[PDB]
Amino acid sequence: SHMLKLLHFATFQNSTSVLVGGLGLLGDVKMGSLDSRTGNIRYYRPWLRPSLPKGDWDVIESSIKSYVRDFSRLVQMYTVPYPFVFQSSIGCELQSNGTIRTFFDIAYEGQNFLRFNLDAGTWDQMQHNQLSAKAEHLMANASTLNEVIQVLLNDTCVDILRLFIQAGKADLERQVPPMAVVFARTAQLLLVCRVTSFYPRPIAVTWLRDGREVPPSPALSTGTVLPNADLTYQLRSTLLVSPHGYACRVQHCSLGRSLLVPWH
Amino acid sequence: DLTPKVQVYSRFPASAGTKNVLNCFAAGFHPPKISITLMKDGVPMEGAQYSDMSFNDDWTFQRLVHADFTPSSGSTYACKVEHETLKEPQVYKWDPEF
Ligand SMILES: *[C@@H]1O[C@H](CO)[C@@H](O)[C@H](O)[C@H]1NC(C)=O
Ligand SMILES: *[C@@H]1O[C@H](CO)[C@@H](O)[C@H](O)[C@H]1NC(C)=O
Ligand SMILES: *[C@@H]1O[C@H](CO)[C@@H](O)[C@H](O)[C@H]1NC(C)=O
Ligand SMILES: [Cl-]
Repeated sequence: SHMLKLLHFATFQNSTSVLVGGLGLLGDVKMGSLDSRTGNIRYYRPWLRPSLPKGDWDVIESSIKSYVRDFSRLVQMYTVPYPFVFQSSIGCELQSNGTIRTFFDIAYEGQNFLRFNLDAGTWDQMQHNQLSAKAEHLMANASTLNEVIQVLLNDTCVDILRLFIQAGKADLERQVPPMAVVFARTAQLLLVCRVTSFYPRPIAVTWLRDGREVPPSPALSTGTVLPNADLTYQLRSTLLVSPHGYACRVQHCSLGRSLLVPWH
Repeated sequence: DLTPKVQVYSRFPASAGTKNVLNCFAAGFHPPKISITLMKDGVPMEGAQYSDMSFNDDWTFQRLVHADFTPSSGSTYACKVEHETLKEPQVYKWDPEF
C-alpha cells in the first residue's frame, strides 16, 4: 500500500486576510510544502524535480496556486463570521491489489464538510447545516470542474503516484531498527518499555510474563507513537506489576525475529 | 476548539553530558495557531527547529519542535505552549526518563 496526499489549510481572519499552508506527502515522507508567505512550492526530496519535466512541474505549481487562491475567493464570496478554518485533504492510494482509492475532502471547523464522490462526479454534503448545504449546491453546479476533478483523482494522481513510488523508492524502503530499554517507575511497580529510532511507523510492542503475552487490561497501557525529527518514531508501553519474569517484546519489519528486553 | 496534547521527550534515553535531541510534540489541537517554545533553566533553548504545521486524518493540527542538547545534572527543561484554548501559557516539564 502507497498513498499520495496533499493537505491544505486556511485560517480566514477577516474578509481580506487569510493564512494558508499546505503539505505534500508520500506516505509519511514529506515531499514539499507551500511557503505560507510567498506561496511558492518548496521541494524537500532530491528525487522529485528530476522525476518529471519542468513543464509538468510548472502545470502542477500553477494548479496548486490556483486551487489555493480560488478556494479563498469562493469562501469569501459565499460565507458566517470570522475567524474560521477550512482544510482540504486530496489524493489517492494504491493497494498491492492494484485497487485505487481516491479522496477529496473539505473540512470546516475541524469536521468533514464536503466530500467528492468519484463515480457520480459530484459532492456529498457532510454537515447537517445551511453552510454545508450551500457549499454542496454551489459545487454541484460546477459540472465541468467536477469532470476534470474525476480525471485528476483517478488518472493523474494515480499515474504520478506510480511514478513517485519508483523515483522515491529509497525513501519508501528505508528502514531503521528500533532500540529499546526497560526500567521501573515507583508505584505495585510500573514497568516501562521505551522504544525509539524505528522506521517505518508500524510496530508491535507487547509485554511477556514468563514468555507469555500479557492480555489487554487497564494494567497495560500502550502509548501513542511519537515522531522524531529524523523521521523515525518512538513509543512507550507500560505495565503495572507487583514485585514473575517480565520482558518487553518488540516486533518490527527492520528485524524480519523480535527484540526481547528483560526487566531486571 | 480543541486544546493541544503535549509530550516532551528526548530522541534517545538521556545521560548527563551525552549529546541528544529534545522534542516537544503538540497534537490534537484546533485552530492551528499555537506557540511552542522549548525551554532550558527558564529561558528559550537555542537552536530550536520547527516542523511544518500538519494535520492528521481527523483534521486536528500537530507540530514537532526539536533542539540539540546535552543534558546536565542541575538543568531543567520544559516546553511552553500558548493556544487560544488556554487561559495562560502551559509549561510541560521534561521528565528526564521520557
Ligand atoms: C484584516 O486583517 C489584517 C491583519 O490581521 C489587517 O491588517 C487588515 O486591515 C484587516 N482588515 C480589516 C477590514 O479589518
Ligand atoms: C478508475 O480507473 C480504472 C482504470 O485504471 C477504471 O477501471 C475505473 O473504472 C475508474 N473509475 C472511474 C470512476 O473512472
Ligand atoms: C445552480 O444553478 C442554478 C441554475 O443555473 C441557479 O439558479 C442556482 O442558484 C445555482 N445554485 C447555486 C447554489 O448557486
Ligand atoms: Cl532527531
